Amino acid sequence: QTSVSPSKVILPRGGSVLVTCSTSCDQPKLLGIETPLPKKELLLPGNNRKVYELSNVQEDSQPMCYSNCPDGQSTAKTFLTVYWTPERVELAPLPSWQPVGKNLTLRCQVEGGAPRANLTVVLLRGEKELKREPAVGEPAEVTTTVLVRRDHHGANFSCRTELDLRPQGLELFENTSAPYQLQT
Amino acid sequence: VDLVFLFDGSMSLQPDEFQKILDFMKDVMKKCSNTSYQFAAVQFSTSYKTEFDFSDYVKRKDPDALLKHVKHMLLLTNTFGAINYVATEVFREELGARPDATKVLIIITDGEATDSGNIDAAKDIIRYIIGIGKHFQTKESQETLHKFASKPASEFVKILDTFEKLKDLCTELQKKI
Ligand SMILES: *[C@@H]1O[C@H](CO)[C@@H](O[C@@H]2O[C@H](CO)[C@@H](O)[C@H](O)[C@H]2NC(C)=O)[C@H](O)[C@H]1NC(C)=O
Ligand SMILES: *[C@@H]1O[C@H](CO)[C@@H](O[C@@H]2O[C@H](CO)[C@@H](O)[C@H](O)[C@H]2NC(C)=O)[C@H](O)[C@H]1NC(C)=O
Ligand SMILES: *[C@@H]1O[C@H](CO)[C@@H](O)[C@H](O)[C@H]1NC(C)=O
Ligand SMILES: *[C@@H]1O[C@H](CO)[C@@H](O)[C@H](O)[C@H]1NC(C)=O
Ligand SMILES: [Mg+2]
Repeated sequence: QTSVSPSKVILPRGGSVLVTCSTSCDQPKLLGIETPLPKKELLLPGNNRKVYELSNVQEDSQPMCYSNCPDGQSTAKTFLTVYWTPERVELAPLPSWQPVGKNLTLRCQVEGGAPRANLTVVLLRGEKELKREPAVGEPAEVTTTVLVRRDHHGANFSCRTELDLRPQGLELFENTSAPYQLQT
Repeated sequence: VDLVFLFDGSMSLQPDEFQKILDFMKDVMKKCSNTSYQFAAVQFSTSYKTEFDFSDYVKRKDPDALLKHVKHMLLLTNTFGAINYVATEVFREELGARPDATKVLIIITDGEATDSGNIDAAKDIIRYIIGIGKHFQTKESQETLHKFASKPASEFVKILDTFEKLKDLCTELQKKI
């Protein structure tokens, strides 16, 4: 007959959260939370309701509120989601000058970033989308063979990341990378 | 001596601490693979299961052949009901225990109970609880590490939140072996 809130949460590393292990029993013999995270309990007022503070959470943890009620021990599970902007989004160095009409390769790698099912990567020669693909692995390998013709005369190529937490009230967390000074 | 390892497979232990625990089990077990030395293993969380019984134990003696299908459950931590499992459904002669032998109990847990039980059902067994977490700090909350204690505050409950901070417990764990 347990219960807990909030049921879902999204937060950055090292962040802290509060959780209320509630319960509905005539007189429960025990109430607590089950987590690998550092616990710190709150107020004394109340009996069948308990609040804590899960601190310094770095991995997507999932606390578990329990309760030994006369009827029995039940469980209420919450879900902690950690999100963060990658270490480096920079792309692989090629030299400034290049022979036109060259099927040269543009490679970009991103290391980190979560939640990984929301983080996309995009290679681009200026404000033109060259290729948008989801971050795969560590670092995230991504490549698109660019040509040297007409829009190629002394351009600047770059690599950005877009982490969409907008579907859950946050913002779009993106990071641009050091430019590619292409000349010809 | 029919010794038993009772390790904590609850969520509250870092996914690593599970494997750091096993290392210790082996620090005593395989190091003391000498004959006339029987062991067992019961991972406790919200539920219980005998990881490896005596029967399959003395068949392929090695802590890398008995942990074939170990799966980290990571639920609660029924510490009491765990001890009361080693008693009733573990030390039963049926499985593979020798009568004229001392029944030891090696409990491994951060010392955080998710229930309040009673171990009088096996108060005679040689207890041996080893901390490992972070929770094992203040007396106001953490005190149950004293509940399963036997003899005076000696080498029963120390700072060893990493039992790795200890050499080979062969000639050391033989307190009556
Ligand atoms: C962020 O991650 C989730 C998880 O992949 C994206 O999609 C949903 O994921 C849940 C599981 O977490 C699935 O059960 C749903 O089927 C998914 N819903 C969808 C995508 O329709 C979520 O959309 C991601 N946000 C973005 C847009 O990247
Ligand atoms: C990636 O982008 C994020 C935001 O989109 C950056 O976060 C901010 O970083 C600056 C330093 O450049 C800090 O001063 C801000 O305080 C951060 N945001 C906040 C919490 O206000 C992040 O730094 C970028 N990553 C890199 C590698 O610099
Ligand atoms: C040049 O680009 C084409 C475009 O699809 C690709 O098929 C080809 O393999 C590339 N050349 C290389 C690097 O072999
Ligand atoms: C080219 O790269 C430089 C270096 O950051 C940048 O300042 C400039 O705006 C870019 N555009 C061009 C092609 O001049
Ligand atoms: Mg636990």
